[PDB]
Order: sequence, then C-alpha cells, then structure tokens
Amino acid sequence: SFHLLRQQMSLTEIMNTGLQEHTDDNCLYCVCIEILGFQPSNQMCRILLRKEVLRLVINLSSSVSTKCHETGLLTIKEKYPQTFDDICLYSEVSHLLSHCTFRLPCRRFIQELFQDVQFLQMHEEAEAVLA
Amino acid sequence: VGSDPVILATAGYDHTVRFWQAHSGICTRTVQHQDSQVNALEVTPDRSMIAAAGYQHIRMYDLNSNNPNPIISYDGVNKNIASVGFHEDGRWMYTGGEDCTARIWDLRSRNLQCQRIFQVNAPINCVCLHPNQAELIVGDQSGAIHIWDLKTDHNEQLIPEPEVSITSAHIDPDASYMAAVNSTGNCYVWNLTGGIGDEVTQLIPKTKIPAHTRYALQCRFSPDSTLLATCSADQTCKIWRTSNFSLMTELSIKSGNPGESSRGWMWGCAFSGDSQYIVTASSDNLARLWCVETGEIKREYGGHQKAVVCLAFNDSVLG
Amino acid sequence: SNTAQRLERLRKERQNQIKCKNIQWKERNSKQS
Ligand SMILES: [Zn+2]
Repeated sequence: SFHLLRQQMSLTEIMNTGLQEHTDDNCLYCVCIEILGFQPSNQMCRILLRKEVLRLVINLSSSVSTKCHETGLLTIKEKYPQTFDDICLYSEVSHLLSHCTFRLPCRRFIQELFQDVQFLQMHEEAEAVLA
Repeated sequence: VGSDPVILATAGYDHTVRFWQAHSGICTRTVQHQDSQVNALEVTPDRSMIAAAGYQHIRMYDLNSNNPNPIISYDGVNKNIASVGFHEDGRWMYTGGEDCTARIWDLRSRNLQCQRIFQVNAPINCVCLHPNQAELIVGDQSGAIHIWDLKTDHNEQLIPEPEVSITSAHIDPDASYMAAVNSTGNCYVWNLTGGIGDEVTQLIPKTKIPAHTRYALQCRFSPDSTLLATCSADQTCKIWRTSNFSLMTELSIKSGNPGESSRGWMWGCAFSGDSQYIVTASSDNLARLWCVETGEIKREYGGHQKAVVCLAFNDSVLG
Repeated sequence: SNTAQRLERLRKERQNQIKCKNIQWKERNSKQS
C-alpha cells in the first residue's frame, strides 16, 4: 500500500480512488445518489494528497509522536489549502474516527481543519431536488 | 558592503563575523553565524561573496548588500570542514573535511556533475591548490602528504615522518617552493615540480628549518614568494626568507608575565598585495596588524568577545 | 479557535524560511566520462 512506499520516499519525490474505506452506503454525499437523486461528484496531483492526509490521521491514533504528525497536517493545509474541501474526504475521516480511538485533544485537532469549508456540491444538489 | 579595494574579516567562537578596514580600526558590519564555529573563511575570486564553513555546513554570505543571513548554504557532509578554496576563474570549489574526504563542489546551476570525491584513511587538516590550478595537495593526521592531480585519477603519497600530524601546507603563487608544517613545528620545504608542461609532479627534499618548538598551526607564503610566515602555539610567528631561510623577522605577543601561562595561541596570518604588512589573528579575542621591518604593530581590532581562529584578507591584484 | 492560530503561526515563520538557498550533495559524478 501507500504506507510502505511513503516511508521509503518523500512527499515531493513522488510528485516529481484515493479513499480506502469509501463505499456507496456510508458517505455524506454519495449515499444520496440513489435515494435522493444527486449528481455524481466531479474532480493525479490531488489523489496523492488524499493518501498522505489519511495516513497521518491513522498514525495520530497511536499517540506516540503527536507533534510530528500534527505538524505534517498543518503544512498540507498551508501549502494546499483546497485539499480540505471535498465532502468525500471528510466522510472518510469521520468514518475513521468511529472505528479507531483518539485522545480528546487529538480528536479536537481533527474535525477542526474542516470548519472553514463550504461544501458547494451538497448545497447545489440539495437545492435542486428539494425545489 | 564589500565595495572597497581592501577588505578584512575575522571570525571565531563568538558566533559572529566582524568586517574591518585597514585604514582605521573601526568595524563596519556584523553578520550572524549561529550554533557553529568558523574553522576557516575565504572570499570568492569575484569579490562579491565570502565563504565560511564549519561543522557540516558551508554558509555563504553576501558582500554587495547588507544581509545578516547565510543566503547560500551547503549540506551533505557528516563532519567538520577543515578548509575551503576556489578556482582562479571561480568555476569549482574544493573543500576538505574531517570525514577523510577531499571533494570538489560545482558552482554551475546545472547537471554538469563536475564533482570528484577523494578518499583517505585519516582525517585531513589542510587542503592546498597548485598555482596552475591543475593539481591538488591533501594532508591528513597520519603525516602523509598526498599530491592529487586533476588531469588523472592517481595520487602520489609522500610522508616525511609518521606518527606526527601535519596542520598546514601552502604553495607560493610564483611556483618556486612548497612548504608544510606538522604538530612538532618542523617546517619541511620541498622544491616543487619542474615539469610545468606535462605536470610530472616530482618533488625533492630541499631543506628543514628547526623552529616552533611547540605546536605549529599555519604556514603561508607571500604573493611575491619572498617570505614565509609560520604560526605556532608558543604565541610567536616567525617570517622566513627564500634566499637562505634566515630569520627575517620574529614576532611575539607574549606579555612576559608568568601569571598568564599561554593566554592565547597564534592561529593565522595573511600578507598584503605588496608583502609589507601582515595581519595576524590570535586566540586572545583580538587581531593585530604588524609590519615586517619595524616589528611594532600598526592597528588593533577588538570587537570580538570570544577567540578568533580564522581571518580573510585580500585586495586588488595591483600591489 | 486554537488550530487556526497555529495554522497562521506557521505561515508567518514560513515567509522567512524561504530566503536561503540550499544545495545538497547528491552521490553522483562523471564516472562514465
Ligand atoms: Zn463519497
């Protein structure tokens, strides 16, 4: 998986679908395609950031080196502020927070990088079907 | 600003490098060099950038502008850097480190790969460049002097005596002699290669001058190749001559009081364009400007807080 | 919030961290030449 290759290379080195546990029954946006009638979500440089975000969240569940993992997530939101704007990624992280266990200060660190988001796709499709 | 015909800089354990002028003892600029000590510093041939290397990093500082930060830095090595140097045309930089590697750095911002790595069995203390910029001399702590040729890939190993580490080795720009000193003060002098065309790299033992009973730190010629200043740990520097190696002038900083007990060593020396005035940097937190005839000093710089173990002094080609 | 201050804190120090040029030593040379 990406975990084995990430430790053997660098984030910049590799740059020079991404959601693992993403099925069409436990997603905030995807689950409404059939029941409600929403439109499919629309979009290689970005798929390599989803894996990096997810692997840091998983490594944050061990509470071994929190400072190293917290720093790795703040940098991504700084260099690429638009990667925390997809509804599917939020559902994947929210799903992971249920099965795994996180410390309260570490749990509040997550779900706080998604506070300044709009999630336009959900708003656009909900308005049309409801009207 | 380095926009002056003559510049002078000193550095040491104070984590800052002070820029001075020969006209007056004032200090112009103070730069920042954090969490490291400067082993040796030299200025690029273009006289627009200075090189300061110490403990696994070669920090480059700006001279034209006023930037207190190391704009250009280098990494990769795991040990200290003994000395640095540049080609006469400013093409490549050669550095000798404590990790037993005397490598060459390339200053071209392209994948030219003009870098060569030379490996020795002992850590090296001094690195010198031949005046024709075609050979190279590397000396380690085992007392074996290695003559490296850039044209070929073979290096001759020459050892005057084992078990004694050498500290400095320099070749006069006029290409007339080749001197080196060791940890006991003996300053061996070899008549240099006579095959200036094909670089036959032949050497013969010319003379041995017994001086500097204590440790010998640095030896250097003069631009006219008529003098030879050899630093030592006994707080004295002696200037020699190329005619019969007689003591031209003897310099000392000893106060004559037994209560001091070697208050500070004498590390480096540098000559001017005319080989008339010399600048010495001692470990007494200050540097002095001397004269080869009157003996008495000319000026004194005391802006440093800690000891200074390196100094860079150069001017225009005219002298 | 708390992480909002941390996020902008890294931005301030990142401005002064890009003023230096670093040249690493890659294990390559003109071996074939
Ligand atoms: Zn989805």
